Amino acid sequence: MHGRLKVQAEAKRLEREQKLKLYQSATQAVFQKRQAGELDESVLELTSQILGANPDFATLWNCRREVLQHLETEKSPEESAALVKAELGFLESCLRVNPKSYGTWHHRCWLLSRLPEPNWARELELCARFLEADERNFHCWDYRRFVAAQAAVAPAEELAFTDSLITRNFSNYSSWHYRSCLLPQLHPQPRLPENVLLKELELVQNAFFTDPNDQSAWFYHRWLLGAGSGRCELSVEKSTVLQSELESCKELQELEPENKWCLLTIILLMRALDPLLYEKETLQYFSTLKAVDPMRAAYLDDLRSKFLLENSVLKMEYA
Amino acid sequence: QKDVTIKSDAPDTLLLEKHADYIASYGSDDYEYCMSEYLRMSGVYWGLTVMDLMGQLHRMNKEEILVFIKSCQHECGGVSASIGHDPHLLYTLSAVQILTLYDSIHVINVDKVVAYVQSLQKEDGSFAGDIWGEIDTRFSFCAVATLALLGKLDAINVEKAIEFVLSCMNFDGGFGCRPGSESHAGQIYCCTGFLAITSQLHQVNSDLLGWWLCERQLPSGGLNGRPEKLPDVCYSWWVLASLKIIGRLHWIDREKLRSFILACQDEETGGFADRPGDMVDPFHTLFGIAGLSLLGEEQIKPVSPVFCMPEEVLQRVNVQPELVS
Ligand SMILES: [Ca+2]
Ligand SMILES: [Zn+2]
Repeated sequence: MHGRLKVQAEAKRLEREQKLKLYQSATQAVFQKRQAGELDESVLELTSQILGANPDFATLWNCRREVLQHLETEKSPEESAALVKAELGFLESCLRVNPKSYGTWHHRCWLLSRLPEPNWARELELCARFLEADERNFHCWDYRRFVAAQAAVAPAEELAFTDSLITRNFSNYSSWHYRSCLLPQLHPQPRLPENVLLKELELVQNAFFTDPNDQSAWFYHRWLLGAGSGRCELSVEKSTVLQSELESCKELQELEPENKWCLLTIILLMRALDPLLYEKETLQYFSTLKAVDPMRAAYLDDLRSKFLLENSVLKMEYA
Repeated sequence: QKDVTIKSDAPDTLLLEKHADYIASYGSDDYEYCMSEYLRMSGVYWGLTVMDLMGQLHRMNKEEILVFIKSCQHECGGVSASIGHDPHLLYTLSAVQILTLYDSIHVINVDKVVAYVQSLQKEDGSFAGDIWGEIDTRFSFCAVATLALLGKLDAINVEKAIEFVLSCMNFDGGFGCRPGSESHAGQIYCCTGFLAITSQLHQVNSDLLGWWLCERQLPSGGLNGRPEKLPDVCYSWWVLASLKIIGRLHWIDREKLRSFILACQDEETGGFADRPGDMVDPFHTLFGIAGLSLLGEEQIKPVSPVFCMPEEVLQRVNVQPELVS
C-alpha cells in the first residue's frame, strides 16, 4: 500500500488530527448505519469521503456494493442508471488520485460486469488515458485485458495498440509482456512460427539498438531466442539473421563496453548458432561479462557450467 | 538505471534492541495506526512475527491478541482484519499465522476456516479473496498457506489450484495476478510459495526465473520488484525469499543486499523504512529483519521463505515444504 515519505510543523500535525476525526466519525457512522440495516445513499456519501483518501479500506467498497445492490431492486431502471453513472464518476475521481489500488479497480470491474448496457469503448479509452499517465500500471493493463475480453476485442487490435506503444516511448516491459501473450494467440498451437518470430526479432533488435539500456527488449529478445527451431534446424534465413544480430551486438559492445545486456546476448546468440564452434569465444565472453557485471558473477558461473555441461554432452554425441 | 545512492553515514550494524522497542511500543491515539485499521490483523502478524524472530515475542500480549482474533472470526468462518470489518483470505491467513506462533489454533473454529477457504475456490482452480470475487494468485497462496498451517491442504482442489497458478506463468519465468498479468516480485513470491507448499517447484523454470530475480539487484545492492523501479526492503524480501525457494539465493550479492537493508534502519526511532532515510513502519521492519535472517544473520532466528515465520514454529507443526535447494 502506502510507502513512503521522507523522515511550521503544528499546522501539519493539526490538520492530520482534523482529518482523523472526520475519518473516525464517518467510519463510526457507516458501521452504525450498516449494523442498523440502513442501506441508503447516506452510506454512499459517508464512504465517498473515506474511500477517496483510503481506497484500500476494502470493507467500505463492500458497503457501497451492498447499498448499490439493494437500491437496484427498489429503484426504476432510470434511477438505477443514474446511481450507476454517479458510481463511474466516483471511481474515476478515486483512480485519478490513487491509480494503483486493488479495491478501486476491482469495484469498477464488479460494477461494469453487472451493467445491462456496458460501454466498453469508453472503458478502453479510460485505459488508454491511464496508460499515457503510467505505461507500467499493471492494474490498468489488467483492467484493459478484462475490457478487451468483454468487448470481444481481437488479438490483432491489441497487437496494434502494443506497436503504437513501443515506438512512441520507453517503459515498454508491460508492452513486450502483452505482446508475449498476444502473439501465441494469433498463432495458437497446443514456439512461434518462424516468419512471426523473425519479424519480432527485427522489432526487438530495433528497440535495443535504439536504446541499448532498455532492459525490457533484451529480456523479450531472450524469450524469442528460445521460442524457435533449434541450431541444426536453422534455416539459411534464421542462421543469417542471428549471425547479423551477433555482429550488431559486437558493434554495440564497441560503443557501450560497460553494457552487460549486449554481452550476455552475444553468448546466447552463439549458443543459438553453434555451441561447440563458438566455445572459445563464449568462454572469453563470460570473463568479460563477469568483469562488467560482478553482482551477477554467481549466476554467470552457473550458466557457464550449464553450458560447459551441454558442450560435453554434444561432444559425446559424436559418431 | 533508477537506484538510490546510500549516504556514507548510513547504519551498518544491526540495531536489534531498537527494533524490539519500536515494535514492543507500536500501537500505544496515532495517525497511520488508526488509518491502518483495515489491515490490523496483518499488522499484528508483522509485529509478532518480527518480535519472535528477535526472540522478543514474550513482550507482546498473547491473551489480548487471542481474544481479538476470536472476535474477528465471522459466521462464515473467514476472519476480518478487525472487529466489524469483513472477512477476507488475507486476514484469515494472518490470523492463522498468529495462532500458529502462539500454538493456539483452536482459539478459532478450524473446521469453519477450512470451509471458508474451500468456498472461495473457483472452477478454474483460482481463489477469490472474499465473496466479492477478486481473483489473484495472492489468494491462491493465502488459501494453501492457511490450509497447510492447519493440516487441511486436502480440503481444496489442489490440481486445479496448481493448473491455475501455472497458467499465470509468463515468458520471463515469472508469475502474475491472473492469466496474462505481468510478472513482479510480490506475485512471484506468492506463486513460488504456493508451488513450494503444493510440491510443484519442478514446474518452475528456476534458471530463467532465477535470472529475472537476480537482475532485480541494483548497484546500491537493494532489490526492486520489477525492471525500471526503485529498490525497496519489501521487494527485497519477496525476491530473496523467491530465490531461496527456487534454490538460487547465491545469484544475488548478499553482502551488498545486507548493507542496503541495514541502511534502511532508523538509528533513532528503531524499525526499518522501505528505503534509506524514509520513515519506518512495521511492515518493512518484518521484511528487513526476515531478509537479514535469510542472508545469514546469526542474531535473528531462521525464517521460512514460504511462510515468513520462524522455521522453529513450522518444524513444531510439521509443515516444511521441500525447496529447490
Ligand atoms: Ca507478554
Ligand atoms: Zn516496500
